[PDB]
Amino acid sequence: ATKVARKSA
Amino acid sequence: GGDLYEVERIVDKRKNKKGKWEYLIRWKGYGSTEDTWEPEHHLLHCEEFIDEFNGLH
Ligand code: NI
Repeated sequence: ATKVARKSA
Repeated sequence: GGDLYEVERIVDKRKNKKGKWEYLIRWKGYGSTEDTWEPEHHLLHCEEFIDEFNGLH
């Protein structure tokens, strides 16, 4: 996967 | 160690206490108020956005 990221609280 | 969202660009970067990069992410479909600082390991192949921010082109 590219150009995505996990997002934090 | 989070849900995946599409990244639009990288707004800023900085070093954490352990000397590794963290990036301020602009999330596609969201405004500046929702930007978050994320460590490298949370970015999945965002090299293009990192290069754009550093000026490599
Ligand atoms: Ni993590």
